[PDB]
Parts: sequence; structure tokens; C-alpha cells
Amino acid sequence: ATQGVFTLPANTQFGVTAFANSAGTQTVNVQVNNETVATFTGQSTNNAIIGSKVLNSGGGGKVQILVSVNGRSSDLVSAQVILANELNFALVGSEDSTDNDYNDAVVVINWPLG
Amino acid sequence: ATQGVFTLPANTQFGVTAFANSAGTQTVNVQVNNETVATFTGQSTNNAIIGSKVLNSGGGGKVQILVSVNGRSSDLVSAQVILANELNFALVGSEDSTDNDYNDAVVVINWPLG
Amino acid sequence: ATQGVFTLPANTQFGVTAFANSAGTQTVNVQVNNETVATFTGQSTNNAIIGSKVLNSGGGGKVQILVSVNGRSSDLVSAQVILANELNFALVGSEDSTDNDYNDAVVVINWPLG
Amino acid sequence: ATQGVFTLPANTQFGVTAFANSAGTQTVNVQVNNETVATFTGQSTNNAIIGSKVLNSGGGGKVQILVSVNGRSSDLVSAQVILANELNFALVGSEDSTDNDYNDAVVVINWPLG
Ligand SMILES: CC(=O)N[C@H]1[C@H](O[C@@H]2[C@@H](O)[C@H](O)O[C@H](CO)[C@@H]2O)O[C@H](CO)[C@@H](O[C@@H]2O[C@H](CO)[C@H](O)[C@H](O)[C@H]2O)[C@@H]1O[C@@H]1O[C@@H](C)[C@@H](O)[C@@H](O)[C@@H]1O
Ligand SMILES: CC(=O)N[C@H]1[C@H](O[C@@H]2[C@@H](O)[C@H](O)O[C@H](CO)[C@@H]2O)O[C@H](CO)[C@@H](O[C@@H]2O[C@H](CO)[C@H](O)[C@H](O)[C@H]2O)[C@@H]1O[C@@H]1O[C@@H](C)[C@@H](O)[C@@H](O)[C@@H]1O
Ligand SMILES: CC(=O)N[C@H]1[C@H](O[C@@H]2[C@@H](O)[C@H](O)O[C@H](CO)[C@@H]2O)O[C@H](CO)[C@@H](O[C@@H]2O[C@H](CO)[C@H](O)[C@H](O)[C@H]2O)[C@@H]1O[C@@H]1O[C@@H](C)[C@@H](O)[C@@H](O)[C@@H]1O
Ligand SMILES: CC(=O)N[C@H]1[C@H](O[C@@H]2[C@@H](O)[C@H](O)O[C@H](CO)[C@@H]2O)O[C@H](CO)[C@@H](O[C@@H]2O[C@H](CO)[C@H](O)[C@H](O)[C@H]2O)[C@@H]1O[C@@H]1O[C@@H](C)[C@@H](O)[C@@H](O)[C@@H]1O
Ligand SMILES: [Ca+2]
Ligand SMILES: [Ca+2]
Ligand SMILES: [Ca+2]
Ligand SMILES: [Ca+2]
Ligand SMILES: [Ca+2]
Ligand SMILES: [Ca+2]
Ligand SMILES: [Ca+2]
Ligand SMILES: [Ca+2]
Repeated sequence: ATQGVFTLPANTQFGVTAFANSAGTQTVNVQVNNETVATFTGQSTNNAIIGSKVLNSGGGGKVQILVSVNGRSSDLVSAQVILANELNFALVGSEDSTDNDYNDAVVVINWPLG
Repeated sequence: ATQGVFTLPANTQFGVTAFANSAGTQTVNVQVNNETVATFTGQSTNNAIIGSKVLNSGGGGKVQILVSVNGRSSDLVSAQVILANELNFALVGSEDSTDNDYNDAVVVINWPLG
Repeated sequence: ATQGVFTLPANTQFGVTAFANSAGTQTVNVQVNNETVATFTGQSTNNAIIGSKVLNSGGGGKVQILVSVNGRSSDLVSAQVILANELNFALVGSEDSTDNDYNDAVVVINWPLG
Repeated sequence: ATQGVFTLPANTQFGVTAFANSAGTQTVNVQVNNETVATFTGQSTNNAIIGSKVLNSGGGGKVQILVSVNGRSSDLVSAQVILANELNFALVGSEDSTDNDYNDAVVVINWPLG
């Protein structure tokens, strides 16, 4: 299945935060309605935050996360969870290698904000 | 039900990150096996990160999140999600008022690291 | 927090299935936009299915699950999870006593259908 | 990532239930520690339960779900969610065609029982 693609409500502010846990430098691309609106880059084996931004979901509400290590696409896994019928998390794990820890870049999207 | 309480694997390094979305200054307490090991304090209405730390789960693996605003406990909601049978998120939302956005402090716990 | 309340997409077919794991006979009330549309009653300590029905979320999309055992409301816990940005589960656990297994009646709501 | 594979607690009773939503007859294979222990077959476009069983996770706790339609493997998506630090769901969607509703066979695994 395609992973890392989420439909948010239109015109909604959301947070995106990425963490790194790999020898490789991670590149996290964030697309909103098919345009790149943020790129986070960094390297850590101890969960450093390599980027955190507030974005708007725009007209279509489509948010897509892509992860690469020097242009090689990582394998992704994702899901969305809703608490209290209101608080949303869109979650991505990624794997750059063969150990299948899926933490090499971890991306958390949250809404609503404010 | 009790919310904000999670069993991690024993003696395991994990990440904890807190975001704020409220007029009120948020105080986030992290307990590991019933002892306070970290406290985050901050204020934002735009999802600012008010703390991020790496901790060890200790003998029992018990991690509890508590959130208060000027000493008044917020109402919590939580769940744990596991992706690819490996990547774990323990998720907390909190509500300091009556609008029930449950984002007033948002806490994300992730493991494994490295 | 209030639990067991979900906003589904409007006018959508959905499944609701209930499982029992308790000495006590479970009564599961399903409301759609604030009207009772199904009641499931049954007893099992081995996960028997005490009801499964197809319902429609109607104009407001509001779905609420309530559980009681011989006239006592059970304590609820709930969340919603979305896979492949499409497959939705709304999940309820309930507790009729003090052991906190939260499985005494388990309710699974799934959509889309067809 | 491999999907539909879960590590349950070892030696634990669990429920497995499958629903069908497709023109195609679904075949759901349940393996426990690499051995087939249940097969559910059926056809519905209205969420009929095509099987529900109680199983034990055995020494390794490994549970794998596989889905095929007339011998062709469906594409799987899965996650595990935990409520109240106690109630577990392992969730599987599958897609037998190109519409990506991922509901063609839906499989719910729940524990603890009793
Ligand atoms: C992206 C990366 O760092 N992956 C692997 C690393 O793989 C790189 C390739 O990506 C690159 O293209 O070629 C080089 C050789 O020129 C290399 O193969 O390989 C290292 C070393 O094997 C591996 O780190 C080791 O991972 C094992 C677990 O499999 C173990 O942790 C060991 O201690 C590490 O040294 C990289 O794996 C990534 O980083 C690790 C630190 C760990 O976080 C893994 O989960 C990552 O996938
Ligand atoms: C902790 C906090 O700031 N909560 C409310 C705030 O509540 C305070 C009480 O905590 C205090 O004890 O008493 C005072 C009055 O004496 C007050 O009731 O009230 C403010 C103003 O109403 C409220 O912010 C408003 O929230 C609404 C939505 O309900 C809306 O966003 C408006 O723009 C706000 O000004 C505080 O609500 C929190 O902060 C908001 C910005 C929002 O993030 C809410 O979700 C928070 O719960
Ligand atoms: C609803 C129910 O069956 N609850 C308890 C049960 O409680 C009932 C009261 O609800 C009723 O008001 O009074 C009767 C006496 O007339 C009784 O107190 O009590 C039984 C017996 O204690 C209890 O089952 C036992 O539960 C323990 C775990 O706490 C353990 O499994 C033991 O083997 C059981 O015999 C009922 O608990 C429920 O059913 C259990 C089988 C189990 O599924 C629990 O999770 C349930 O909550
Ligand atoms: C397994 C199955 O029934 N899949 C499709 C079905 O696909 C079959 C192939 O599996 C087979 O190998 O080849 C034949 C041609 O010989 C055929 O292509 O095709 C039917 C008809 O198109 C399709 O049902 C239709 O699906 C659309 C949406 O794409 C819509 O619901 C329409 O009303 C259906 O008639 C099968 O799709 C499956 O069943 C549907 C009812 C639906 O539940 C889909 O999600 C399923 O994937
Ligand atoms: Ca890796
Ligand atoms: Ca790693
Ligand atoms: Ca609030
Ligand atoms: Ca707020
Ligand atoms: Ca109980
Ligand atoms: Ca029980
Ligand atoms: Ca399909
Ligand atoms: Ca279908």
C-alpha cells in the first residue's frame, strides 16, 4: 500500500516533527497538495529532532511524507489515530536498511493546533 | 480508565516530546516506575516544543505522563500504536478547559531509538 | 474524557460488532445521531460475538456506544485508527468491575463497507 | 514493510474475526508460530463475518494473517493499537483489486480474553 499520505481537513493548521535514529543523514520531504513545503535534513542515532514546523493543509488537505537517504527512498509505514474524537496524529516510520527498526526517520503530524 | 500510563520494554531508551497549544502554561511531568524523572514547562498557541528528552524505562518499564496548568490537573487521553510490529508510539492529549480540543499539551513517546 | 463517541463520515454504511468477555451479561446500546438504532445483549467469557449489524451514519455521522451490565454503566475507553488513509476502525473497550481488563464488552466499528 | 505479522504475548488466548467486503471470495489464513491454525473463506459485499475463532499465541507469540482471493495474494495493511495499557487490537486491511478501499477482507485480532 502507499504509506505516508494523509487527508487532513481543508485549511487546517498542523504540526510536523521529525526525529532521526540512523547512521545515515535523513531527508524528510513534506508535500501539501502535491507541492513541497518543507524539507528536514539531519543525522542522529539518539532521536534528535531534525525539524518541526507549522503548516496549513490548504484546499485539498493532502499531506504526504517522503523519506530518503541521499535520494534513495526509505520504506515507509504509517497510520492515523484519533483520540477524544478530536485529537489527530498521523504517524510515519521509515527504514533505510535491513534491520527493520523503522525508526531511521520518525515523523509525527498533529492537529488541531491552537 | 486511567490514561497516560504505558508499559514499555524494560531498561529501554525512549524519546519523550511535548508540544503546547493553549493560553495556559503547561507543566508536563514524566514518571518512570513511579518516580518523576523529567518536567517540561512552557507556553504556546502554535505547537511549540516545550521539551524533548531521552530517558530509560528502568526495571518495570512503567511510564506515566501527567499534565497540569498552574497546578490544576488537565484531563488526559492516550493510546499506544505499533507499526511494522516494531515501531512504537505512546500518545497523550490533554484538555485544560471546555473546548475539548485535547491539544493543550500533546505528548509523544517513541521507541526504539538508535 | 467522554469515550465511545465517534464522528463518522456522513451517510456512510458501517459495521458494528460486539464481543463479550465477562461473567456478566453485557448490554451494548448503539446510538446514531442520538437515537438508539441497535441493542446487543449476550454473555460469554470466551469472546463470543453478541451482535454484528450494518448501520448507516446518517446526516450528522454521530455514533455513540454505551455499555451496561444489569443496570450499571461500564467504564469505557476508545480510539479511532485509520489504515492506508482509507480503512477506519472505531474501537471501544469496557469495564464492568475492578480487574481493569477492559474487555468485558469489546465493540469494533468498521468502514467503509462494500 | 511486511504487514499482517504481530508479536502477541506468548502463550495467550486471543480472538480472530474476519469480515468480507468484495465481489471476490476471500480466503484468510491464520498462522501461529509459522503453522496454519485457521482458515476462513467467504464472500460478502455487506461486511459478513466469514470466521471468528479463539486461538492461543503459543511459545513464540507470532501471529500472521495472509489473505488471498482465488489464489492471488491481496495487498495488506496493519497496525496494533493498545487502549488503557491493557486492551489490544491487531488490525489488518486487504485489497484484492485497484480501488484501494482495503476492506476486501478485514481482520480483527483482540486480547486479552476472558
Ligand atoms: C543509511 C545507513 O546508515 N544504513 C546502515 C549502513 O548502510 C550504509 C548504506 O546506506 C550506504 O549506502 O552504504 C554504506 C557503505 O558504504 C552502508 O552499508 O550500514 C551501517 C553499518 O552496517 C548500518 O549501521 C549499523 O546498523 C546495525 C543494525 O543493522 C547496528 O545498529 C550497527 O551498530 C550499525 O553500525 C546502517 O544502519 C542504520 O544506522 C544504524 C545505526 C541503525 O540505526 C540502523 O537502524 C540504520 O538503518
Ligand atoms: C488554561 C486556559 O488558558 N484555559 C482557557 C482560559 O481559562 C481560564 C481559566 O483557566 C482560569 O482559571 O479562569 C480564566 C477566566 O478567569 C479562564 O476561564 O480561558 C481562555 C479565554 O476564554 C481560553 O482561551 C480561549 O479559548 C477559546 C476556545 O474555548 C478560544 O480559542 C479563544 O480564542 C481563547 O481565547 C483558554 O483556553 C485555552 O487556550 C485557548 C487559546 C485554546 O488553546 C484552548 O483549547 C485552551 O483550552
Ligand atoms: C459483571 C461481573 O460479572 N463482574 C464480576 C462479578 O461481579 C458480580 C457483580 O457485578 C454482581 O453485582 O454481584 C455478583 C455477586 O452476586 C458479583 O459480585 O464477580 C465475579 C466474581 O468475583 C467476577 O468474576 C471474577 O473476576 C475475577 C477477576 O476480577 C476472575 O476472572 C475470576 O475468575 C472471576 O470469577 C466478575 O468479573 C467479570 O467477569 C470475569 C469472568 C472477568 O471477565 C472480569 O474481567 C469481569 O469484569
Ligand atoms: C476480487 C474482485 O472481485 N475484484 C474486482 C473485480 O476484479 C476481477 C478480477 O479479480 C478478475 O481476476 O478479473 C475480472 C475480469 O475478468 C475482474 O476484473 O472486478 C469487479 C468488477 O469491476 C470489481 O467490482 C467492482 O468494483 C468497483 C470499484 O472498483 C465498484 O465497487 C463496482 O460496483 C464493483 O462491481 C471487483 O472489486 C472488488 O469487489 C467490489 C464489489 C469492491 O468491494 C472492491 O473493493 C473489490 O476490490
Ligand atoms: Ca533501520
Ligand atoms: Ca535505526
Ligand atoms: Ca483546550
Ligand atoms: Ca488548545
Ligand atoms: Ca473486567
Ligand atoms: Ca473480562
Ligand atoms: Ca478493494
Ligand atoms: Ca471492497
